[PDB]
Amino acid sequence: HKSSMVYIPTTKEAKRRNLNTIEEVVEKLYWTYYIHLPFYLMASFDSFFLHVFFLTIFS
Amino acid sequence: QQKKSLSPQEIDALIEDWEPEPLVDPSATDEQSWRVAKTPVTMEMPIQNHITITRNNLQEKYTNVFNLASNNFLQLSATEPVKEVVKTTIKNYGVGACGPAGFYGNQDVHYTLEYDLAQFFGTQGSVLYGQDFCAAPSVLPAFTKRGDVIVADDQVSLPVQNALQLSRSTVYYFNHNDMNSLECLLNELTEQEKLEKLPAIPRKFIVTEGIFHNSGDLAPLPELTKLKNKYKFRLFVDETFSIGVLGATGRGLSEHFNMDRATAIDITVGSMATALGSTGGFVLGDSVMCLHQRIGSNAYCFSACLPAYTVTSVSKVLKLMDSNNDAVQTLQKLSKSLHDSFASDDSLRSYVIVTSSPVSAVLHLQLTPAYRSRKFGYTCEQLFETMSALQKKSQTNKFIEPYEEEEKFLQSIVDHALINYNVLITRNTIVLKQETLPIVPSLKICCNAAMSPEELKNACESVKQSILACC
Amino acid sequence: YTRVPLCEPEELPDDIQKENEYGTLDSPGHLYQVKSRHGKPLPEPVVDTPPYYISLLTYLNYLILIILGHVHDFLGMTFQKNKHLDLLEHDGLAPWFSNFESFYVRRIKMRIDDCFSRPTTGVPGRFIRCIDRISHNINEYFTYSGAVYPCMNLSSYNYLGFAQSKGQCTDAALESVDKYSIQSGGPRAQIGTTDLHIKAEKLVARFIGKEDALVFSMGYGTNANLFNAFLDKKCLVISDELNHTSIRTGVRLSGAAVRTFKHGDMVGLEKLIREQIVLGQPKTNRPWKKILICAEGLFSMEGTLCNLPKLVELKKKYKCYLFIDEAHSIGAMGPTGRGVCEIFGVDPKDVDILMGTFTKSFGAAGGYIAADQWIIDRLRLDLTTVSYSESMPAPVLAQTISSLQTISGEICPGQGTERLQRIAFNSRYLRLALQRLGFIVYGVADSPVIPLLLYCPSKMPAFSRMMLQRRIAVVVVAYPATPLIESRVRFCMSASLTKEDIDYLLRHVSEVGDKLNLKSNSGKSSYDGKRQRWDIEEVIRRTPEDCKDDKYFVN
Amino acid sequence: PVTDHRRRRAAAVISHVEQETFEDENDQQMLPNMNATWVDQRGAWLIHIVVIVLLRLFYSLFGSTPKWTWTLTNMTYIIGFYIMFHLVKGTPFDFNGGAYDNLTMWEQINDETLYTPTRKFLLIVPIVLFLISNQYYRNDMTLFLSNLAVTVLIGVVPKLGITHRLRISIPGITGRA
Ligand SMILES: C[C@@H]1CC[C@@]2(OC1)O[C@H]1C[C@H]3[C@@H]4CC=C5C[C@@H](OCCC(CO[C@H]6O[C@H](CO)[C@@H](O[C@H]7O[C@H](CO)[C@@H](O)[C@H](O)[C@H]7O)[C@H](O)[C@H]6O)CO[C@H]6O[C@H](CO)[C@@H](O[C@H]7O[C@H](CO)[C@@H](O)[C@H](O)[C@H]7O)[C@H](O)[C@H]6O)CC[C@]5(C)[C@H]4CC[C@]3(C)[C@H]1[C@@H]2C
Ligand SMILES: CCCCCCCCCCCCCCCCCCCCCCCCCCC(=O)N[C@@H](CO)[C@H](O)[C@H](O)CCCCCCCCCCCCCC
Ligand SMILES: *Cc1c(COP(=O)(O)O)cnc(C)c1O
Repeated sequence: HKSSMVYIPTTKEAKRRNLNTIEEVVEKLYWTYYIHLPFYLMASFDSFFLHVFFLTIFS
Repeated sequence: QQKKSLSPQEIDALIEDWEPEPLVDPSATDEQSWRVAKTPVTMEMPIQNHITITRNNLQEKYTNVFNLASNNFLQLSATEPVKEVVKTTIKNYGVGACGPAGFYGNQDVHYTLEYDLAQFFGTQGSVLYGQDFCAAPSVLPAFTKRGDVIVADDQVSLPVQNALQLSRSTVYYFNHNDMNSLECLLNELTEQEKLEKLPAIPRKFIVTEGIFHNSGDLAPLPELTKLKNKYKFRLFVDETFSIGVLGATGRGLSEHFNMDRATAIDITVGSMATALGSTGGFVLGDSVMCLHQRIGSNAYCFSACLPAYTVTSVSKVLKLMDSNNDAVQTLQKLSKSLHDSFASDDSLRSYVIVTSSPVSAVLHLQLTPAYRSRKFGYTCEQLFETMSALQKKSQTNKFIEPYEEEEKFLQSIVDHALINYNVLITRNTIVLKQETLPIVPSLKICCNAAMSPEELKNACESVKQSILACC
Repeated sequence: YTRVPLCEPEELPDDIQKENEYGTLDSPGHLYQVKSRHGKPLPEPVVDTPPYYISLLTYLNYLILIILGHVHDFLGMTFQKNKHLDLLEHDGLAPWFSNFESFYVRRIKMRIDDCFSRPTTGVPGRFIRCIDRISHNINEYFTYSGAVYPCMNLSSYNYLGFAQSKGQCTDAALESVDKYSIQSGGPRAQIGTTDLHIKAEKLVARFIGKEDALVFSMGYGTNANLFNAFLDKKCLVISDELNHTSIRTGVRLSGAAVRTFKHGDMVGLEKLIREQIVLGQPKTNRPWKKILICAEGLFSMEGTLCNLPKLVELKKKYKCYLFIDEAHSIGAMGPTGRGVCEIFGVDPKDVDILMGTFTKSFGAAGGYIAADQWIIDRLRLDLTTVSYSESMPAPVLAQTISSLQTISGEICPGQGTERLQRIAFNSRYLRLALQRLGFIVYGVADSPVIPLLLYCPSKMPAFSRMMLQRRIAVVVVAYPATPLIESRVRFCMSASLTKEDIDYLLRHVSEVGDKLNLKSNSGKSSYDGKRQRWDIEEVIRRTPEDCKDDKYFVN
Repeated sequence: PVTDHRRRRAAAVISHVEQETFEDENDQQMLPNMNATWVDQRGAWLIHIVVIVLLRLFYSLFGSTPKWTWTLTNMTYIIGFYIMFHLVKGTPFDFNGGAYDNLTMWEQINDETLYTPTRKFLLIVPIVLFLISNQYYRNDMTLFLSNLAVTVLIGVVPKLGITHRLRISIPGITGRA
């Protein structure tokens, strides 16, 4: 039984098998939970999230 | 002068006292059941010129019956080249589409036919529909809401009537093919609209038909185009019976008058089953119109895609019609001869009349009002007013005796010719309850491009003698 | 490049094509038989909810989208007008459509429009071929290239695998074409009717279990042009809030009064029936001429069944009428395939009118209505489609007759039962595995539609694109079709798929969901009242044996 | 006319929306509105508190006096709620034929029911916000008067038993029936 179908190898399983995960996870959490994909040209809204710099300074 | 003004125990008494009505009234079923017993049924052979039929539950059978009750005109779908395309598609695509329009439903043959229609009919785009009966009431409501104005003819068909009821807008009627009535009506509407000083201009439309389904007349397009531009209106034309039979090649009503469709007409509704030979329908227009129909039309959004073999066959027919135009010429010669054979007879002047144009491929016959009043003793104006009152009052039973007598008489004319001379001619099939505008019974004789002039001539003489003998 | 290419068919040996359209079973242990509920009523369904911050984030995202959309519209249409010439008056003529009535399509859906209207080619079997396209501007126009790649099918209405180009049905259709042409003369009243129409009607009436039935060309027209035949402005219609648009259009054309009751709430229905019987018509308080109840068999967006015995006893007690739609239930539900009536054991005589469609299971196009003798005899004279529309073509009739005969068992023995067992096992296994992984899955235990909830709006395009990159086809729906909080992905199972394909899909879906953090289960899905975060290997090893047992499903 | 479906624009100082006819009311309002159903749902009541807290924190990040911060947050919340609910008239998607073209979202809540718990909550929030906020600028009478005027004239008068289906032709000829 043979069919004309191509199987895509899975990442982390026979793709990478043959220090950076934390940054990727943090980036995904920041991006997907906020409204960015249905926006066009509005990547400048990330500049509005400069509150991290404002709260960085203490006393 | 203020004037001085229930228990749960008696609530169940009201419930028990309720007496509902039957779902369907069976009182008049027996008297009106002769229509089913007289419907011809073809036996194991395609509907063509010569057929073998059985009627009334296989009780009677006829062999080699000349057919004059088929809506197919060009007869190009029974040829060998089309059958080759149909069989190949089934082996490679199947029979079903299995999906809506927006969910993996287009199989890159639906796109091709859309391009072909625009190039053949000289427009910018087209949209396909599953059924022709559900095309007009699905496009008109999408472009009209409350507060709009629609001007319509007084002889439109039932599917057009359904669209105007669901459109939810003001509807006006003008006389059948009367530009004096149309021009007068438009002038008053414009003036009062200017007087009220509305913040925005509402949408306005004109509704008519190319060749009428119940009469067989035409529309004067050159007059309508001048008025719509003068008074800032829009034109809506239905061309179910006028595409493929009018014009040098068969483009439609615009080619007959030597005009351009891109400017004369705005919305065109057509059917692929009358002449092309495949199921479905289409709507023609510009680009902005089409994009709104992809999401604003209920029939398009909420239905499965049309099968594949129907689309492929029509494209082959359109290609064949472009190269050669011999099928249309044969059809027009027979149609003109048929009309003159029934209009130049002095023995049928006092009995029946003809209400069809020479360019029409279907001949309509109606009884003269003098003869109808002599025997049945009723008038069309009286018939219209009786049914209007019943519909408004919402009566369960809607039965009229003089109307039934005329239907039986016309059936006798049909039956007499078939038994004695083996010629099948049909009778107009309508439902009087659903109608809103006046209508009367009639007869129909059809024609196509596969006939011979000698055979048609003998059939015409037989029907003429059949009418005289019955009367 | 801009126009859609016409793909030349490929040349392949027969066996490869058969495997592409229909799979071959590996072991006889992947089949399940469906039992019948004699006296067990349907319990009230239970739903699960995510934590609060998901809802709060969704609300904030929608608020931002609305604010920026309205601001952009106002600023763009005030500071410039040359580009927006389709939304302003020109030479004294109003525009085609309005600005406010089409805000969502232009301002939210247009940025993710690449996930809708995907062109395909070939038979829609186990593997569906798709044409590639390149997005330009922001989903404005596309450029196509001559390349076609296969994808796993989870987005097509093919339950029993009847969409094949090699079999008895295709040969029957070709023979029908040889005998009867594709031409149809006209309306069924004039010339359209033939003997095959009578054969199909009688066979359908015998199969369903009623006395007689009719056939139509379009499913939409069956509902749109039916209610005006026996309803008027002095009748009441009680319908669920979740019904198809065809029923609503038909009732609107009829003109009867409409009152709706909440989904899955019989007490409210009884209260409404009592109040409407007592009060009567408005402004006059005369009694209603008749009362009709409308309902649907299986609801596709949720995969839940209607409670039939309750409706039957209510209509018998209060002297009402019942109307049942079986678009998604015929030929795929029950021990044999009769519908929900066979599932519940209710005799078909109780239901006044039955309806169905041949597109979802039998691989054709059409519809039917089944009722008693006198009702059909009157409706034949009183209907509009019969004497004003076209007639059904012959190949579709041949396909439908062959499919119904095959499922009944007259021809091709030992095929229909095997297909039904395959689809039942596949649905149960997929639902149980998805619930064990940690997701949220709606519906009854055996339902071909599996809705998976994806709450945040930004997670639909990402999931769809990642699944497409891994050669799996999915369908996503969102507001306003679904509630604002709940947006879902719908899975349509087939009898042509195999356990290996399910394992492949499960692995890829699990890893993608772990990447996107879509696992939110509150423990009410598990029958033991505990959270379930398992491994993929353990689920694959244990679920197929435990899939058959019915004690692992809450509903 | 055979249908007589027109929209009237009668001009008067005080006018009301006429009651809907049988066809428009008993038949064209049957399906869920999908514009006011989301109010009585999950998480539809804490979001106002979250918005208030976020606005207050955003203003405090600037580093201004408490009086200006609280006055600005009150005005912004009330103006935003007014713009969202009371100003616009209609619905962003076609319903049946344009049945809800004369009413705002506030009138459409709970099928034109006058007193429901959500309406009580929506009326209660501005008052409690005003009582909490006034404690910082009691000394300045002008700011107190301005806050009281904003609250009473925008966040109190529209949400009343009176002024239901009430239109004034001063800023434009309104449409009724
Ligand atoms: C310096 C400071 C900074 C801070 C700040 O202040 C300044 O910054 C400022 C920034 C400001 C915003 C800027 C802009 C908007 C959008 C606006 O609008 C919403 C959308 C529409 C809302 O719904 C209406 O519209 C329905 C439409 O159906 C109407 O429906 C009926 O009437 C139908 C009539 O047919 C009949 O069918 C039926 O009877 C029935 O359906 C009904 O009246 C009503 O519901 C209204 O607007 C649209 O509709 C207009 C008309 O079509 C468009 O066209 C018009 O604008 C074109 C522009 O080029 C010009 O050509 C022409 O004037 C003309 O064509 C316009 O573009 C377009 O926006 C609502 C206000 C808001 C948010 C402002 C708030 C205040 C600020 C936040 C200020 C903030 C505080
Ligand atoms: C950094 C600057 C400051 C940032 C702050 C910005 C302003 C926030 C202030 C708070 C505003 C009040 C908060 C109450 C709302 C709570 C959360 C609700 C979540 C969203 C709900 C979505 C509901 C969808 C229903 C769809 C519907 O039916 N829609 C319409 C027709 O019916 C409504 O007409 C429509 O929705 C409102 C249209 C209003 C258009 C806004 C125009 C304003 C342009 C921007 C100008 C600034 C405005 C703010 C001062
Ligand atoms: C799926 C479905 C339809 C679709 O019918 P078409 O044949 O695609 O027009 C119609 N009605 C109901 C109730 C459905 O579930």
